[PDB]
Amino acid sequence: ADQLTEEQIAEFKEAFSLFDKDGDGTITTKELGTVMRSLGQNPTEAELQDMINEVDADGNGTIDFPEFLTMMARKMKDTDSEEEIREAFRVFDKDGNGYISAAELRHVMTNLGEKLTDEEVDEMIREADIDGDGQVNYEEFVQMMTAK
Amino acid sequence: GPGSKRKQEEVSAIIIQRAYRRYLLKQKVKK
Repeated sequence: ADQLTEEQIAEFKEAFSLFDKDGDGTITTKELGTVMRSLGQNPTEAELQDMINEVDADGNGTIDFPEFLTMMARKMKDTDSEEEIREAFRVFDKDGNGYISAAELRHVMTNLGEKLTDEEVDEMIREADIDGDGQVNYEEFVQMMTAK
Repeated sequence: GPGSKRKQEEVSAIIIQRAYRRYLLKQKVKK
């Protein structure tokens, strides 16, 4: 779900170390958003203040490498978190029954967003539905997609 | 119209599309 890969960690390692003052594995709370912009992400001042409220609760004005990766995980989860997917599915769930009709999910997935391919939206129904009855159970599908 | 949701409907789909194509990598993983 929220784990970084060794490729994500080494990219964040380099971009964080580009603003490390001593090689001690740390930056300032002021440099945080400049470090995020080195990864090409431009955060809002309200987002930076909210992340620093939790990371710098002692008011030191500083952040360590693992405390930066702590927020960078959540900033990546803003497009694919388990709670984000469960809420996004509940918008399509017609009854609140914890499921979506196979032709209904096939409609949304090929009307809205990036579009899935003809065989790719079909591949979704094979594993989103328990047996191919025409009922996707998204409450299991979200757990399956987010599990390592 | 009753039950209208287009603002949220069109953006909710994208979150599931990110999750789905990420999971597709597990269906083609090296073994």
